[PDB]
Amino acid sequence: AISKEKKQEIIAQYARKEGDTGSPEVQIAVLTWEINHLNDHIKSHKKDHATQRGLMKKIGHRRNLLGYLRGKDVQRYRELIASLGLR
RNA sequence: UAUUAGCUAGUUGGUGAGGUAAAGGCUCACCAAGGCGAUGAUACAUAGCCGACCUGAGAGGGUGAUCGGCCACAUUGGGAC
RNA sequence: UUGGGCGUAAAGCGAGCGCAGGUGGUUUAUUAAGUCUGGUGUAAAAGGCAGUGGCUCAACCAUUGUAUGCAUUGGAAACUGGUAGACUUGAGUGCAGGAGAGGAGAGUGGAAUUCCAUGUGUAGCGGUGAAAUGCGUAGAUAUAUGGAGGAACACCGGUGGCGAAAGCGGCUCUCUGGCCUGUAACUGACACUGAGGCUCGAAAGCGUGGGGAGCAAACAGGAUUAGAUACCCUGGUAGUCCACGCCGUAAACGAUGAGUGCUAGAUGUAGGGAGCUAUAAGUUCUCUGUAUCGCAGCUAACGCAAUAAGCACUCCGCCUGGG
RNA sequence: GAGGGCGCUUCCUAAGGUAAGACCGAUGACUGGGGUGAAGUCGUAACAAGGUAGCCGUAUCGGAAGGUGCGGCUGGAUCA
RNA sequence: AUGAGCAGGGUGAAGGUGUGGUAAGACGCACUGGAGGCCCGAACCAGGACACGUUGAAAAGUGUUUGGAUGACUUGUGGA
RNA sequence: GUCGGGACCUAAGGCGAGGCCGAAAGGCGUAGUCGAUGGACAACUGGUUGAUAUUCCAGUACUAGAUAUGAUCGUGAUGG
RNA sequence: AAGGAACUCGGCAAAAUAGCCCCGUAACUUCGGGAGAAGGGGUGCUGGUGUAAAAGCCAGCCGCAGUGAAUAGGCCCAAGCAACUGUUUAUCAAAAACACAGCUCUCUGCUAAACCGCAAGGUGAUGUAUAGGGGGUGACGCCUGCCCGGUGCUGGAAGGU
Repeated sequence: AISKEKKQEIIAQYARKEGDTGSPEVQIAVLTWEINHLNDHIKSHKKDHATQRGLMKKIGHRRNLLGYLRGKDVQRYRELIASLGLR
């Protein structure tokens, strides 16, 4: 939910490999971006429950995200806790 | 039986001592606060248990009679030599 | 379990998440955990499969063996598990496309209803099978206009789309998910689920505060007939609408859970991808969609059948004769 | 003198009382529902488009079958 | 209108804060924290009951209990 | 002188020329005027009688003014 | 004494309990409370040791009695009424009476309505319909049914008066 400049910008900073636009770190970038760039829209009127279900499937995408980058990979996130540092 | 949820106070660890045939809160003193439990702990009903044995082709269901083993008991309850 | 069913006969939660828990694309090697082999424990027994003798032979007893996760320990890498390892070839993320009643707010426009005055004229209108209901001569409806307000937005509109469904259609903005077509650019299995817990959610109604056209529970009046507390008519309260909280129950439906694999075809329609048919035309493949017939399969039958009631497996759930 | 029973208090302490429950049974004036039997009486519904097709969840009015309304589906018709 | 007060002691909210709590809130327990027609209870202000007295100490009491006791309190002052 | 008041201000209020209305008396009321329970401000220790003490006096003040005395342009309002 | 409420219309008065600490605490609940529920225990002194910041320990000494006296709740069950706190006849009566938030209706667009005064003037209130005035009822929960004949009120005007 962002333009191509901040899209490819946040790929550019928050990518750990050039061209790795499907990195788990870039899943953190766009997904962990639009959690708080999702909160703007839930606070927009607090009514769009379909977007609340988007938050459900994207919280779950964060669940597979760091459930996997803690799940099979471990230490490339253990060095990278301070990406945002959940929980 | 979860229409059997939260439960547990010596409770759970540590130290000491008494005991014992012996480690052992086995007890008791003192100092620590844990621990269990919604993947069934406690509370209530019910039960002597097992080898075995009747039936079911077997899977099993069902029983514990009589026999043998263990356990428990000795009008009731509790101590202790 | 062996050795069920769930479309209608009893049954799929009312739908979503993403907690445990369950299940695992391919491959390299280890591991032997489980898995198979050998040694070890095994009922004192009594008991079975046999034999012996015998109260004769009987029945059964006495005997004799046989038959056993009762156990622990060497091997097996073929599977799973684990351990390290690799690839994408599932998933998702990239770059291009579009699409829609997807949601949520912020506004706007017209028709139409009813009402305020209103031209100027006379009993009208109502309704049915008809009228009483009634209103209306205080002279109006109807017709001339302007105003007011709420509601909803005919062809658009469709087996159309989107949304998990519930549902969503005047128009315009705001920020807003979700797919599909292509794509390996990239992660390298991140997958599927889903008890628990959580969220959403018809329809009414309930709370507070508004808005109050038309409609209509409650009730009244008039037919109705034996009777009418009903169908009809005249009305007409709650309520319908707006912000703002709740119930959590609907034929929830398709009385057909979720994931993915397989495959006769005749067939709809979307919107892409590609060709395509060229001096403008019009065809073929591909994907998700949603029908209709019907191969196989299929059931008690009815029927289903590519968006299987056919053939499989993982997550769940239900179901046990009736009241 | 030690030690010794008795001398000698305490500890735990069996039973009995206390209080404030909880559980579970029995029990109970009257009373709510349900089933059974009569074949009284009320009624037209539900069954055919079963006489207003319904069937749900819900609000609300009936002696009662039931009605009115919100919305939904054929397990519905003449065929719309 | 201006002033005066109304000993003490509990109670414990809200509020706030911080960590386990959470995507994030709701939650957990601390910490403040006292608001409160809160409570008890002094002064103070009443008068519920009871006894005494009632030609009474008294033209309305005493004595013992009783209530409120930070309020709609009590009440000075000076006014209408 | 210093304590309380007045010679300061002012609430609540009262009186109220003007003015308003009203048989009259009156009652209202602008300016203004008073009106403390309020707000303005210097003195406090010791002794002292039969009795007065912050008042009499020892010690220290301070406030305000006066006339006596090198200013210097300064004061600076009812206004702000 | 012994006995208890048998007295009485009535445990009326007296009695008895209460302090502080520490346990523990049913019912319903509007979830705060109830509740100090109840019921229970302790409470003196001596030396220690730990109490000074600080109880508890140990032993003993004692005691009829250990907040040695004073001072300081009787409790429980249930029902009706009223919610409550407040206020209430001083020279009788404190309550179920009043009041109260609450809820309801109605009236008033402003030199308000309403009210006081002959008026003037002023309140209402330097108020503007969430305010002001009147009427009902008195939290919270459920609910408020029917009847416009009559009365009153409102509104309308055809005619009578």
